[PDB]
Amino acid sequence: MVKVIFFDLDDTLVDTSKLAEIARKNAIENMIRHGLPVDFETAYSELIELIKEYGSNFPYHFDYLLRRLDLPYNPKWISAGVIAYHNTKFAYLREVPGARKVLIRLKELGYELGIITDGNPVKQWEKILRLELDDFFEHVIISDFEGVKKPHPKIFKKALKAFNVKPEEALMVGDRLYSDIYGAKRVGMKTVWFRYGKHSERELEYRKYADYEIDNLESLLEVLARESSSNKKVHPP
Amino acid sequence: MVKVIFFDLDDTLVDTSKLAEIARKNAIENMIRHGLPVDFETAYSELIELIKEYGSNFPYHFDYLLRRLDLPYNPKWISAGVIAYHNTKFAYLREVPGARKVLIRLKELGYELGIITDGNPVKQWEKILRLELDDFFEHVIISDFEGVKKPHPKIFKKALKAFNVKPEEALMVGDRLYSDIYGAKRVGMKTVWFRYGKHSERELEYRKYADYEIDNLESLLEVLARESSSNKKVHPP
Repeated sequence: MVKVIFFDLDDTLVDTSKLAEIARKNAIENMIRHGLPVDFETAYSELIELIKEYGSNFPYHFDYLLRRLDLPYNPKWISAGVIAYHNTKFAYLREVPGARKVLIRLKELGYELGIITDGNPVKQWEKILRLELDDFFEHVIISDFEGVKKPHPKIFKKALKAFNVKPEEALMVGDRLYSDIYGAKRVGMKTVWFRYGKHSERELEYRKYADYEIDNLESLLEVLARESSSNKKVHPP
Repeated sequence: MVKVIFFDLDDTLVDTSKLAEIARKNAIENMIRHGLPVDFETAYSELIELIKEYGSNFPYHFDYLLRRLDLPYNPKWISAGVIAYHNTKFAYLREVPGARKVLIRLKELGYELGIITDGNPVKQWEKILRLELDDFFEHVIISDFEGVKKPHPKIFKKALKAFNVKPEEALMVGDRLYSDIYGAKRVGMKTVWFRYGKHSERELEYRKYADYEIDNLESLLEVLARESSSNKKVHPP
């Protein structure tokens, strides 16, 4: 008996990865527009390699890109990249196609909704408030408050307790088979894998933990309607 | 004709990983000594999991450990961990066994020595100065200045240029088959893999790039003496 539907935030409700990609491309293009003496293909390829070598959250990608290209520190070029990166984030932040329409319909149907995500609480809430997703959700469960990262069972159990619902009365929708799907199924929740983006072979080994698979968020409505034989019921282990 | 010998810093000349392990264990033990209501085995296991979930350089491991254990923020326990962690680093920073004796002998024999490493320049130099390794090396090549990470060829080529030596006139000694060995061999240097610590199957696929393998730093002297048929010579591609 599904009463609560939980969603991951990034790449399920919000188009985070795609936005990041476009922001990075625009950053390089703006650096070039302002003088960076390198072609886009070369500069962007090096940025990607730099990101894989130094990490996604390294604070000096643009400064190090200049070092990598044997160019002297140039605050003009670096600022050009930062400006374009931020401008992109400000202008294109958006929901994954169909997300809002689906949320509105779920509320119209009477489901209670929640979010289960990882990351800095303020940053995650910024996405929620900027996209006006706030009153769609009764609770926003963030793993960092609990000192764990999904798929750790602690955060999923906390989500269930917040809504005071049994595992089988909850359904998790997420794009990541390991962190979202396996995590929710391990504690007894129903699961819907949103096949969005690319997945590694290791991640795909967790595909069995998904009760349903959808390529479009709209299809979630079909799944829930089908779940009209209830979930399974009381019974056993 | 080996004229220059290059060394990686961490886990080749300096016992970095082992020191970090002991520092982490001591941090947990000190937290417990000051009240942390958890047994060492449990607390340390969670710390390790926390490190794998949040990263080696996350600045709030101890704060998040409390969150993970459902304990209220306690600055006393956190400070106890920080104190023990730093005390350990201060008291036990040391060379990998045999490193200094080998460096002294290499200088006595007439080799020019250099370091090729990754990381924040100031932090790497702190290890060098604290262990009084300074005048053993003519040049300390740090990848971050070049905006790349080993095994990128750029940093190895820079090292060769600094010493104005041909690739075959240089030999690289390092514990990592991918970042140290493959990196040096790719540009033409002679290589000695120091089998220290654990190595993954993927790393082991680069074992062919090592000309020699040693389990003790002292054995490097034997390798160099053997290299008494020169390296190979002028010749071809």
